[PDB]
Amino acid sequence: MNNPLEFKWLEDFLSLMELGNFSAAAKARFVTQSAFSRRIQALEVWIGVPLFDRTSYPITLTEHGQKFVPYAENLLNQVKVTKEDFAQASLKTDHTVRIVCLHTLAVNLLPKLFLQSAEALSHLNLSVTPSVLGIDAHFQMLEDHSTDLLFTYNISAMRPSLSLEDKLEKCVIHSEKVVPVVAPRLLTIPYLSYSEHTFLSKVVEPVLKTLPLTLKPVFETTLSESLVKMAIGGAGVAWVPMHVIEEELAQHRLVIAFEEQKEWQIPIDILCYRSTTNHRAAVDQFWQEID
Amino acid sequence: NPLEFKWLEDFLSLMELGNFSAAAKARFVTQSAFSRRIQALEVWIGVPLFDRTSYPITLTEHGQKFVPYAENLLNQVKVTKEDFAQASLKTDHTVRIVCLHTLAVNLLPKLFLQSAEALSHLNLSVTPSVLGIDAHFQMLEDHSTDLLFTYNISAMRPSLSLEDKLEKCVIHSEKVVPVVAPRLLESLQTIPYLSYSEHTFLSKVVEPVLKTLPLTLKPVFETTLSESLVKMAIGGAGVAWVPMHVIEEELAQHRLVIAFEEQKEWQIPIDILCYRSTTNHRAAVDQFWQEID
Amino acid sequence: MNNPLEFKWLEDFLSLMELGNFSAAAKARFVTQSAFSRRIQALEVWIGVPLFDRTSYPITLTEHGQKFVPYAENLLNQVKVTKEDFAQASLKTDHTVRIVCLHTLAVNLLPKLFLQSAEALSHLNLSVTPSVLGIDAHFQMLEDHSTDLLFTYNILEDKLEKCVIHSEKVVPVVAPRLLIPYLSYSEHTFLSKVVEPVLLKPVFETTLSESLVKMAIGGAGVAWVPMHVIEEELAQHRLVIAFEEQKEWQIPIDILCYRSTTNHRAAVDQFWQEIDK
Amino acid sequence: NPLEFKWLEDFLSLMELGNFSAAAKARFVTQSAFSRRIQALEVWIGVPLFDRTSYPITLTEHGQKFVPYAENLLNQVKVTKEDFAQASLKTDHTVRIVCAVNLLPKLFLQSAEALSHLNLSVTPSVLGIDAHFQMLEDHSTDLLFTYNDKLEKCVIHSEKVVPVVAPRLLEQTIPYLSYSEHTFLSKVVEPVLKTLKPVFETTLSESLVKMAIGGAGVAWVPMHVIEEELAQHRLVIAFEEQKEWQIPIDILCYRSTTNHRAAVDQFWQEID
Ligand SMILES: [Br-]
Ligand SMILES: [Br-]
Ligand SMILES: [Br-]
Ligand SMILES: [Br-]
Ligand SMILES: [Br-]
Ligand SMILES: [Br-]
Ligand SMILES: [Br-]
Ligand SMILES: [Br-]
Ligand SMILES: [Br-]
Repeated sequence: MNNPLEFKWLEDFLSLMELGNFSAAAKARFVTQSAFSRRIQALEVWIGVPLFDRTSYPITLTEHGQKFVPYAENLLNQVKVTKEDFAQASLKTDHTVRIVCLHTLAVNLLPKLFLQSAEALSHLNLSVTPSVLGIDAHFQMLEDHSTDLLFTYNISAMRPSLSLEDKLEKCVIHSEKVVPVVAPRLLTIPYLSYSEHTFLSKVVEPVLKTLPLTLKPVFETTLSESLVKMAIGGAGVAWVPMHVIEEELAQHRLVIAFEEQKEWQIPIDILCYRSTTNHRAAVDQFWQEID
Repeated sequence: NPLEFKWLEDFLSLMELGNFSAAAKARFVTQSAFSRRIQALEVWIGVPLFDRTSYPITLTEHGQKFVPYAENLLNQVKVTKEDFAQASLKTDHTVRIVCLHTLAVNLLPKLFLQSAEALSHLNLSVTPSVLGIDAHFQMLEDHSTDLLFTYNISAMRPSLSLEDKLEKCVIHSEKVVPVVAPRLLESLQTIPYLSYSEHTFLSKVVEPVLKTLPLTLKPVFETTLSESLVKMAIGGAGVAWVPMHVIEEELAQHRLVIAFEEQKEWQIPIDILCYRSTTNHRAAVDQFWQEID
Repeated sequence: MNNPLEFKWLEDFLSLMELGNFSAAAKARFVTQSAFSRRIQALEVWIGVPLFDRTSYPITLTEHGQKFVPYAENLLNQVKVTKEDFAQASLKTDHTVRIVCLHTLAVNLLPKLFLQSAEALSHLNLSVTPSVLGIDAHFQMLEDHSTDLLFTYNILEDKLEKCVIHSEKVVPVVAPRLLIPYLSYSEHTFLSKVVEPVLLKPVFETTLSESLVKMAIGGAGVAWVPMHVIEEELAQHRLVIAFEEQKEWQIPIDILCYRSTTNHRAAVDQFWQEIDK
Repeated sequence: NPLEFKWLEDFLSLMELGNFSAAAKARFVTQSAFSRRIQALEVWIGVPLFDRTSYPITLTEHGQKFVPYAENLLNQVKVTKEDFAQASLKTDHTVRIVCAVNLLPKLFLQSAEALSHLNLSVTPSVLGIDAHFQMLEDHSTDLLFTYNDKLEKCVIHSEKVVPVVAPRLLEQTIPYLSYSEHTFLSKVVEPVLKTLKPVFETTLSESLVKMAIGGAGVAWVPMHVIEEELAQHRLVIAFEEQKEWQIPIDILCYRSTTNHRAAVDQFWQEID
């Protein structure tokens, strides 16, 4: 089960039909002339007959290519209509702003931002979900406009893929440190860690061999807010972003470990991304406020 | 001649950072070896990918066409690894726990802390997950995870029975209550409503009861995260229906008040379950399970 | 070209829809459990909204999932109609046997075979298309019935009947006056992949065995070529095999015919039984 | 540890041949090297891919799931290389030629002493007229051979497409040996011809030549393809007195006027 139709071939066929020239069509499809010739060939293998005569000038349709024209458009339009009909299903209303961020930004940063701008945003219905699908999946949704903004850290692992950068705008929301914290009682030490897969594990783990203490891992999760609850409860040392523990540091239920050894801290920037082509007014009024 | 897999990330890394030195550090090799890798990649592909005489370094026309090839291969290699990855157990005193994101911050740590000296000797690994209950039941069966915490499941349609495979116990019974910031209490007309996304358990529990009500709730804000509703409600953005266990501290600090105290039947009952595999007898899992009952 | 719809997601959708269990849908789709779950997510990301209700056991459709059902069916149906409306579009007459082979075989083997059987084959028309496509493309066209027979070299398959036509060696040959300049197959060609690992100053490189031979007959250097191509020249001593005593430099090959088990047109089976021997 | 792509071909060889000695030979490594590679791939993917509990070796269930992944990954490497491949310039004196079997050898040998030091890469080609002419000015090819704007051109020779038959044939409708529908020579012959009975079809002149030598019918072929078969009385020209059913055609060579390679120019000065 692996000779499937690839829809890209349908556009390749339409482009060569219209332009009559392998070099021009490849350019219009953003691929090398060889990539493009191979794709047309793969289409012809799949449909089973040659669609183009290469011995005429310019390239023309065969008898079979003529017959195939309505089949190519028919499918291409069905995919388009499918994409368009469901593009609006994400939108409750045209004044709702769809937002994806790290869980700890969904609980600490985003409400603080709306609440501070509550009057200037009072007409907007924010819809806030945490990042859970994988960084590339969420950026694809941003580019497709099924998501309006994306709040991330400026870590390497949360960068948008290189092919996508040109299509996105980003602004900095503020700067921060990831710092180690414990409850007042302090001295081997119980370690409260990020699961090795998630984004913050890669920021913190290199810093940790510089550490002089042996670390007794007793709890790992993916969410900073979970580590914070255990650090409060006296369970170990965790690395957490500062603007997760503001009042906790004030109430002295937590305190920074080796406070004046700033190189066991990691500076990070909170980023907000949008698609340059997403011109929905509700999204624009929101972006104007936090930027 | 063999294409070398790490040339691809080598390529991506030098395309992003503008320079060899930074790219070589990002890839944890000598400035030296990085150069040699980039050169082997260019020899192999047959054309220059990088215009090296530009500062910062840019891609050639070829390098620009090369971008999707490197990403697809990288992605297809990673996808090959993840599709075949097996269940893992780090240490034999690690308890593997799966649940929704919300439960992972306001239920499990409280549970864990309340049994510290009993559970202190175990290693707890909590991976929140938006995969379905069907996915998590399957993980219990595969012993790829040990415990699942969840809100009770009303079946959409008749389903195969489970107690030949899974055991279930009740962690907590409580209510989902409407809360509001104290300043807003006397204004309670048309009320701003801080609601759950339609594809959460709590929406499917709250909205049925909410339609049966003489309120005019205008949705001003939507989320999957109970903890976000709570922040919004503290700031007076409107009324939220939230589980009691998420607001224990806010109610004690008088930063939130239950609204419509008089109408107890506007508080929606809810159970939090812990599921386990019947064929899984690890003493770490039993020590954990025997403590929550 | 960033984010294509992938046809197979449509079948993944319908299969999870009807079975309501990730593990069972995955088995039905012949993929691993985590590959299926990943593919389902790719479909939901692409469309932009969840199609399956994740709080439910068994899994059931969201309202968006319910809405999406005709879209998926109609796409799949259209792809199927496209394939149907073009099946056997290449088949001109019904007494036509469509043949694909390598260039080397289209001149040195196939004409010799039809003549050898001219009167058992007189009622047929043969279209011989020498082809450069991968063997996998040729196998797929056999399954689709886009061609009828495949002749090739050698050293899915439950729908493909094969048969050995001739066993042979690729041997180094040279004009007698010589006792080293190299006449080679271009990188991509099949015999290239065959000869080189078993292996000289390059002087001439092409795809076609018969170009090598003319150059070899002309004293231009040494070429490796299948034996059947050079039977006359060996007889007439226009070529001799080089280091003939040392079978080390000679590569055995096999000349194969494949047909699809699902193609039962008379004209093909007739051709085949004269071929099988 | 990183994936090595030669493992994927190692996997497919063992799957096809079902035996370690045979699989190692087909991959040109020692049996022990082949073994260490198979084990390294099984460690990398994390599950056993081969069922060693019998002979021939078969695939595990996961091994059978892994098959499409090996093929896909290997296809994508191969496409990556081909989509960028170009300009096979092994020597300062390599001549990359695009075009026709009998032509190039005859021409090389006709002046081998003058082109001793060169080496030729000849390639049979069916992309566009446009595409190939661009490649000449892209300097990705040095020479373009073809039948009949800053491109010098050269008459190889002007010859004639003629109909040929085995002498054994005295004769009315006739078995007709034709070029396939979408080839250049079809566009030259079928217009002139407009009773023939289709009997055999292909794209290759040399293939039609052998059918005609066996007497299977009449074919039109360029004479530079049959100069020897005529001299050997194996084919004659049909309808000799019908001198107007022979299509006159030219053979041309093209080179870019900015492609200033000495080897290219040396070849070109022998050709004209
Ligand atoms: Br298909
Ligand atoms: Br085709
Ligand atoms: Br994520
Ligand atoms: Br987080
Ligand atoms: Br673990
Ligand atoms: Br929920
Ligand atoms: Br083949
Ligand atoms: Br070959
Ligand atoms: Br890897």
